[PDB]
Amino acid sequence: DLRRRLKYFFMSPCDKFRAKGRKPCKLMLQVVKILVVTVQLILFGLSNQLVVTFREENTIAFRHLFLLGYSDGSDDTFAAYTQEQLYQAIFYAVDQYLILPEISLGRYAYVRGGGGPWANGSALALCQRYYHRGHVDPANDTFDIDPRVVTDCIQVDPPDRASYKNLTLKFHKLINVTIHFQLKTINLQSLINNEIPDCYTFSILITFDNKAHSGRIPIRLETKTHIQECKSFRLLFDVVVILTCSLSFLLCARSLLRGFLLQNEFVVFMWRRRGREISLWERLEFVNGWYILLVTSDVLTISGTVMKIGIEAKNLASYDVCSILLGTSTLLVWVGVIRYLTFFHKYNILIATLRVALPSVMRFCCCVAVIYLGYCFCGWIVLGPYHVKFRSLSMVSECLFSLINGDDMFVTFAAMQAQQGHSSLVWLFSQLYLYSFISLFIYMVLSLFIALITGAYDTIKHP
Amino acid sequence: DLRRRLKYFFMSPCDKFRAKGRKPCKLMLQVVKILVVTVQLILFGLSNQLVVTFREENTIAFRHLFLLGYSDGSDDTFAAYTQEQLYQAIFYAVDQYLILPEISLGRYAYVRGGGGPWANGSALALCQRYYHRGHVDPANDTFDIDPRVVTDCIQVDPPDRASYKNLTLKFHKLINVTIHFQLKTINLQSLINNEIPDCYTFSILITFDNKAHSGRIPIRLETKTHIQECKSFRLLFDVVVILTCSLSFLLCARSLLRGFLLQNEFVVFMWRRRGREISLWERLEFVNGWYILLVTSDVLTISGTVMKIGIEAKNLASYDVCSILLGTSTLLVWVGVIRYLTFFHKYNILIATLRVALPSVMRFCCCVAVIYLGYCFCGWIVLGPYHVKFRSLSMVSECLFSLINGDDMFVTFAAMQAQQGHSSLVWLFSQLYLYSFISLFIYMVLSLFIALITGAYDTIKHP
Amino acid sequence: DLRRRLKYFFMSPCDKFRAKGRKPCKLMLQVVKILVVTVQLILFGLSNQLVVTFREENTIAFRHLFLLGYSDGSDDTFAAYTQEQLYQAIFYAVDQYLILPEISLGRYAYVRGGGGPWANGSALALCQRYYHRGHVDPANDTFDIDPRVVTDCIQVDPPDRASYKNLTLKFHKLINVTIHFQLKTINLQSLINNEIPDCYTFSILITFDNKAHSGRIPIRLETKTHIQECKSFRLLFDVVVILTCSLSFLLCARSLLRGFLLQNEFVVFMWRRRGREISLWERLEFVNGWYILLVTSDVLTISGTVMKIGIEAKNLASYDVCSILLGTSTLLVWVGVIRYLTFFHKYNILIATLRVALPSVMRFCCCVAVIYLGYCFCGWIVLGPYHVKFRSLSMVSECLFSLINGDDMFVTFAAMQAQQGHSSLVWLFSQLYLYSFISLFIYMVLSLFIALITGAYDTIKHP
Amino acid sequence: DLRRRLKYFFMSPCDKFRAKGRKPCKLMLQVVKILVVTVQLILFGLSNQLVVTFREENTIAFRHLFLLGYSDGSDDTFAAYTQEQLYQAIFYAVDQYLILPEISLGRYAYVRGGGGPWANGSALALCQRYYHRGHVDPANDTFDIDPRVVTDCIQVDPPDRASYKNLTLKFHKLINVTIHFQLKTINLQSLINNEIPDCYTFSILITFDNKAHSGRIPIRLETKTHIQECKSFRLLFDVVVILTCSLSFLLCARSLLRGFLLQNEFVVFMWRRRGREISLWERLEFVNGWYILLVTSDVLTISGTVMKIGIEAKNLASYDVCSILLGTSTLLVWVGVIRYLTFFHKYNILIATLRVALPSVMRFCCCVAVIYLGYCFCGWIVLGPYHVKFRSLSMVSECLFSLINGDDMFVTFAAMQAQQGHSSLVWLFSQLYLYSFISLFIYMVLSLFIALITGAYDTIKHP
Ligand SMILES: CCCCCCCC(=O)OC[C@H](COP(=O)(O)O[C@@H]1[C@H](O)[C@H](OP(=O)(O)O)[C@@H](O)[C@H](OP(=O)(O)O)[C@H]1O)OC(=O)CCCCCCC
Ligand SMILES: CCCCCCCC(=O)OC[C@H](COP(=O)(O)O[C@@H]1[C@H](O)[C@H](OP(=O)(O)O)[C@@H](O)[C@H](OP(=O)(O)O)[C@H]1O)OC(=O)CCCCCCC
Ligand SMILES: CCCCCCCC(=O)OC[C@H](COP(=O)(O)O[C@@H]1[C@H](O)[C@H](OP(=O)(O)O)[C@@H](O)[C@H](OP(=O)(O)O)[C@H]1O)OC(=O)CCCCCCC
Ligand SMILES: CCCCCCCC(=O)OC[C@H](COP(=O)(O)O[C@@H]1[C@H](O)[C@H](OP(=O)(O)O)[C@@H](O)[C@H](OP(=O)(O)O)[C@H]1O)OC(=O)CCCCCCC
Ligand code: NA
Repeated sequence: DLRRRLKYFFMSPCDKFRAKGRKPCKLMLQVVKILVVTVQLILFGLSNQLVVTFREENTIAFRHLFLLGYSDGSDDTFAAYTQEQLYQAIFYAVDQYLILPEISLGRYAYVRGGGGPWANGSALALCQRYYHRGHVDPANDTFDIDPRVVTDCIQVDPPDRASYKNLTLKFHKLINVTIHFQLKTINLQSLINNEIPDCYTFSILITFDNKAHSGRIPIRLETKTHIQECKSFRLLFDVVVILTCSLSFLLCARSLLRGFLLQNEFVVFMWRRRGREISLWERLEFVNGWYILLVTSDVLTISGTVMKIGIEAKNLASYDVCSILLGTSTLLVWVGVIRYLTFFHKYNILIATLRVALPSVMRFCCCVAVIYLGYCFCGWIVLGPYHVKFRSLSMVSECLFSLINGDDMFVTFAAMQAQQGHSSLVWLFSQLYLYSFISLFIYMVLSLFIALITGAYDTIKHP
Repeated sequence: DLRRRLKYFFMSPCDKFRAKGRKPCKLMLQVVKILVVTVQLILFGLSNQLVVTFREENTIAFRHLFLLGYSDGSDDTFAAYTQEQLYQAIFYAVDQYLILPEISLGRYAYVRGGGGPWANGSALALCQRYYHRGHVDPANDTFDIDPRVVTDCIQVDPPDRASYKNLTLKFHKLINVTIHFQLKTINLQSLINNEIPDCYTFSILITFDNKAHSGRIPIRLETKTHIQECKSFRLLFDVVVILTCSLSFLLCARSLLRGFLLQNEFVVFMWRRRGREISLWERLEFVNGWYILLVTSDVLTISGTVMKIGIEAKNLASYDVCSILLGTSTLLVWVGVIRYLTFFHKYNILIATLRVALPSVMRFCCCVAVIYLGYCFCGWIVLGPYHVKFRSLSMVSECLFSLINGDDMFVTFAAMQAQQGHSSLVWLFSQLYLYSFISLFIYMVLSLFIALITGAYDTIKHP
Repeated sequence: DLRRRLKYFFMSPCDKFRAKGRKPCKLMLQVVKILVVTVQLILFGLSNQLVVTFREENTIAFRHLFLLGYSDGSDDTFAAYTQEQLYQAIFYAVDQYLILPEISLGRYAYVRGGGGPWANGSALALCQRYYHRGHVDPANDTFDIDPRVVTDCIQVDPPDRASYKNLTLKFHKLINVTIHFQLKTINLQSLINNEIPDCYTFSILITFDNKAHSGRIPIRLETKTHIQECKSFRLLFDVVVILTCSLSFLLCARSLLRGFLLQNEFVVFMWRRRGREISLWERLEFVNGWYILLVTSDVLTISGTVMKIGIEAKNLASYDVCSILLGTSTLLVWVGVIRYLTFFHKYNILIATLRVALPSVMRFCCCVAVIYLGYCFCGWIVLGPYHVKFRSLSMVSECLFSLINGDDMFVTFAAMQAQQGHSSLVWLFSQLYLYSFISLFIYMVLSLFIALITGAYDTIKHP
Repeated sequence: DLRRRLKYFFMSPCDKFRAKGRKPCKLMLQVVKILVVTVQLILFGLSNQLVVTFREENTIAFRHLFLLGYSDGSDDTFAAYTQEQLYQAIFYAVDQYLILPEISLGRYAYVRGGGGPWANGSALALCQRYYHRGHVDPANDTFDIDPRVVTDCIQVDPPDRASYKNLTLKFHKLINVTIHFQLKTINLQSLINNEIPDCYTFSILITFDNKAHSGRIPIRLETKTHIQECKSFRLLFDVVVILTCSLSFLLCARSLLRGFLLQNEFVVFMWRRRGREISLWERLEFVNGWYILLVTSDVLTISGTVMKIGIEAKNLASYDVCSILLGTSTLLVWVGVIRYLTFFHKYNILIATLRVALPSVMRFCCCVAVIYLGYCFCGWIVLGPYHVKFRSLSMVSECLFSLINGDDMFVTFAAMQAQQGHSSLVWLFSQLYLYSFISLFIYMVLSLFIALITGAYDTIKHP
């Protein structure tokens, strides 16, 4: 019959080694795979840190080089408030760019024609943007305005080894002023540490932003980096990873196929021998959830590794996507180590406890999600005008979530004690709102989560 | 008889659909109502954020424009300490107001006659207030004083496209100096984003406050906003909300009436058939608590929505009350989603667990409230002189409440280690006070809350 | 016999009202007493806040008036590092004192002869203190030194409606420089708010401290206040409190005596009727622990109230002791409200749960106190040189106690990541030290506290 | 037979005192030993604090004396950004060194020939280090470079009671600039407090670090201290400690030997009388784990104390190792006090509860360590570029560990809300990453730890 077949299936790997003495091949390939993807990620991260620090250190210098009166820590507050401050900040940036070779501590080269589209072959583009028609007159509430954006650009060229000073800003109708230029530098560390060619190109954008027309013009400096090569093992290790995961993917895929076949042969044997019905869940047991994790992580590592090879050779620069693919795959393979612990009864007791408590925990989350959401909306609408932590809905969730886990509680209460939301009614509401939310979720909801787990443990211990 | 009537009543909605096949009308109207009030609140909040940011950004600029030597972050500390500092801060504010057109980055218009009652048609009123008779002489402890407040006001008028410099302050008897004026601006974003007429009027009040007569005169700037129109779907959606909640209110009210009638017919059927007694609680079961929530939230949304329509058209400006009405209603409708989960046994187990634990939790709160209050009073009286967190009773409660939830613990201990309350006895007391309070409430009181919930869960699981 | 007597004793007050119909007199006097001592403390605290704020606001002004280059927030860091900085800071303080009338915003009077013992009738005493013999020579490690302190004082007198500039500091042997003077002011708020005579005298002490001889001389300013009267209900309420607590003390004392007598009559009735033995505990049951609390709090309120009357009339100024006496008494009377809840079975279940868990919790505290202490000593000795939070033993306990309650964890880890304790070995140790301590105490010790309480609850529920 | 022997063995000490009336000698020596090692550590720590504060206070002064424009709190940010700033910072340090006698508040002596190896008999060595061949040209990506480090040093000699101003820095190829010199001072406090000879020598190193070649040159000042003697009970107490621990080591070692012998005599008595098998664990019971702790701590105290004697006499200066040896020994002896509590049944219930829960807790830690590690790697790779808390793997673990214990949660969420990781995809990932991690570990993993302990308690209570 097949009971012998279905007996081998659904058996422990240790037992499987006594019947037919099949060598453990997936088990040893999984342990190899955990080691290579983990080392690959560590190598990726170590080199990515070096690039991040170089880009960040240079951007700090640009702020000190080009932003008038700039000090560390005043990035969100850095702003101009008068017409002359705005003029002085703009002229300082351009003035500092023109003497950059003789003042800067880094070796920055002018990138001819780096001012962007607005530049006519110039290396620095000083643009001001305003509406076609402002005609703003608060004196009699008259607002003849044509929202069409008119860009007025000035071309500045670097000295070989001043029209911009004649800049008039249309303050009443102004939208923003931008300074665009590029600077080329060489990452010296690379030429000594790994003898790697690394010519960075920095696209500096200094924005004097008046889109809010609120009398306050924030000033920020931003950089984009283009890493080229100034005119191995890592690649070999990357191919090794792709092979190890590709081999793992096939064997796991093969095992999954065997389950689907065995499931098919069973659905009819019971529908003939007994004519008995089989539900969709009854067939899930033929599905190995761990193997689903393994192939899912194989796909992420191969797909993530392919993009990483492009990044290493200077062709992709899609760090965000590659890092997420490799990070999530690495998380999955380490999680997959739980499967090995399920082969031991003492460890399986704990893992099984979480498995049987998980449906109750998920159900309780839906029950309390609606209470949580109601508080989020209530707090955002009421406390948003007054509380720095309730400004956006996503910020409200982060605040409330931290509160129920006992973090940042007093500062939340202190913010509402400072000016009281400029209202006794609002201050009184914040008291009921925060006291009831924290009391409910910590003393009752959190206590129920403990009970669900303890109940699951009790049943696993005492079947 | 009526057992058939009372059987339909107290039945699940799913069962109700088999008997008489009554369409679920309240159930579908509740789900519609959850969607419209939630979207209405989100729309209210998104637009309220835009107004709040514009008002806040302008107020920051006014502080930089009018407050001498002002820097961000020094709002609570901003103060003058000498006679010449006070003079320089006052003259700077008035001097900056008179050149505002040619220095400011925003477009601010002078509001003629905006100085308030003290102004005689002037746009800026510089007032100093002092007692009628000061005669303060600490040299021989003589205090001839007439507390009557004498307001001395100076009229300043803006330049068309200096008497204030001749200001003498009666320092010995001074109460405060205030500068009042108004500035009119137009929210440009509105004319481009939603083509909405929005002429703001800012009432700026700069206070040099000496009511404490402590040698330190704090300086603050405050603004009041009057949003008018410079010379739709939102309203249609608001009527839709009022109709949806009004329809929900009637049906829920009707259902509530049916319960009261059925309760009346039962009180006498059992008092005739059996002559048996019925207690007040026995009649509560005819009361649907969920329907009480529904009509309560209907009233809040309609009442809140009516005020919101006034705000949208520039007639009310009662944001605080409207936001609380809409916030609390929205919280209630999302909470009301719990009722739907009670129709499923697996979810009902969790909801029922909290319901049966709730009386024990409430009783334990009263038991521990008196211990908590005793600590609050003890800490305020003893540590109030020395600890920044124990200054007021409401502040003490916020500090202690955060402590028992494991927040801001070390800073509380650090404050008392800095100067030790300038007393070994006080420092020693703070140690016993804080160590005993945290140990008692975390290790015993909090552990009891867990036990009450676990006991409630045990009984629901094992009846 | 006496079983009727011992039956009335050990009965509930409600039952006591049916037998002999004795009016509840202590019960109503306790509720009255809770109300009067709580209101008395609130009145004490409200007025104490006003004095504290006035003293603090004046001290801030003195720092701005007399400390060269002083800014808020730099109190612990304020120091001089060169000989000329020290000279400039000293001369600034004296220079500012001599023009105080014409620059200050408060009304400060010179107190003739206020310079202290060092002053010879002068209002300001500028003292420098140095060793008799310094002869410090690090060039050849020679240290001829006579530790006798020689005080060199200079007398400065205020202008009627400069020898100090000729000051030479013996830097090599210097200990400190102090400036002593007094300033008299009148709390104007008092003469308007409560028409109360309040002439403050401020003893200002500015210390330039070189006792560490470390090249850094910290500078601090301190004030002592002497509140006199410049030339009611509160007192009546204070007598009411003393009477209410004195009446409560007698009745509780009387009840306690009745217990001791009844205990005596029982010890021999059982030693005659049965000749049976009675242990010391068996006689404790005749002791009413609540009455012990009541008389203990009566003594604190009367003793605390007596001192408060002296403070109110300007004769004591012992705020610390009075506040502790009134704070601790008030805590006790609110705690005593628990007794009333023990008369109700539902509430008594919770209170009894904590009572029966309390011995196990106390025993577990002794078990874990020795582990806790071992960590405190280990951390102080090892991490004290490197970590700002491990500088003193009391600071270490505050740090560790906050850690196990989930507070200030990341900053503790961050401090050791900054410079790594300037040692890999020390950094590695800090990792094991902190990870093992937090893991042990949160996951095991804290989990046991929950178990002890849950076990106590289980036995109370299921006897 | 031996059952009488094995009966004395494995008996309580109290019982042991009735059989043969053997005086408790180890028990009284352990209590003595706890007292002496604890007092020894406190004495070590108190004196070590004094040295640490003196070294730290002097280093702060050096920063104010030698670092141009230095202010407290700007140690990590202190940096130069232009060629002239770097020149001014270097010349200021050397200029301030040459006038140190007449400006400093401490008594610092020049150490002739203290400039280090680079110095040719000079007291201050100003060195600049650069590559042999820079030839950096970002204009056409040309990088002819010879990484050989060339040190160019300038000799500066102090005035007896300027070639450095002629310094040209090779900015394009520069690695760092260092200033080395030594200053000798005498700890005056020592000559007055303990009449102790203490001549400190400070090796000051000021580094202008350009190894990153990022346009930003951080500036830091570091000191090394050499404490000699300028030309008792503590030592006697140290010998007392060594004797007490040496005596304890022998007796504990003797007792351990008795167990091994008794184990040997038993292995064969049961293998003859019964011929029964004995497993390795069955023989562990003859091992007294407490005695293992005692001898282990004896070794640490003696070894730690020996090094401390060298430090006290000015010969070792290995504070880190000595402090760890004495700290860990002291922790062990206080932990060993648990053994005494195990002799009492009420206390033993608690200690035994933790002992029987410990294997389950350790197993659960391995189960959750792999999930924890997967999150650590995922977060470091993805959030490392964007989040200040995810920069290194050890930092990630500290962040995640604090999160699950409810600390620093909101700031972690806030950092990702600031710039959103400059990517919606990254921001969305951070939401799933943090919400799932905190929810999983707090609501499930932490709840299981409580269950394991409660289950262990239940079995101890109810065998
Ligand atoms: C195009 C697709 C072709 C795929 C063909 C793959 C065929 C193939 O090799 O499987 C046999 C073993 C796999 O070894 P391995 O995966 O370790 O062992 C298998 C598992 O034990 C599986 O149970 P679970 O995984 O627990 O559900 C069991 O049912 C399989 O069939 P059985 O019990 O009747 O024996 C075993 O063969 O092979 C190797 O040991 C690696 C050799 C390199 C494989 C890659 C060669 C390209
Ligand atoms: C001035 C006051 C007049 C109020 C008159 C209202 C009369 C009216 O319509 O109710 C019937 C249904 C309500 O539909 P709906 O509320 O969904 O259904 C009712 C509920 O099931 C109720 O039980 P619970 O709510 O669970 O306690 C049940 O006892 C009612 O009586 P029954 O079992 O004998 O049938 C049902 O009619 O109506 C509509 O489906 C919407 C039509 C628009 C209603 C607004 C018309 C203006
Ligand atoms: C110098 C010392 C003299 C002290 C003399 C005090 C004598 C005195 O009055 O007690 C009777 C009641 C007290 O009233 P009150 O304390 O409320 O009632 C007593 C308690 O119920 C007590 O039980 P517990 O407290 O529960 O242990 C009970 O054993 C006493 O004796 P009994 O059952 O045989 O009746 C009762 O008299 O009195 C007043 O109702 C206030 C009148 C003002 C008392 C102050 C007068 C100066
Ligand atoms: C070179 C090595 C020589 C080591 C020789 C040491 C021999 C020696 O003294 O032990 C006897 C007692 C120890 O006293 P003490 O350690 O308190 O008592 C022992 C313990 O009770 C031990 O049980 P546990 O520790 O519970 O496992 C027990 O089996 C021993 O043998 P017994 O039951 O047959 O009597 C007892 O003698 O001695 C002193 O009371 C201190 C005198 C100073 C010892 C240092 C002298 C240099
Ligand atoms: Na916390």
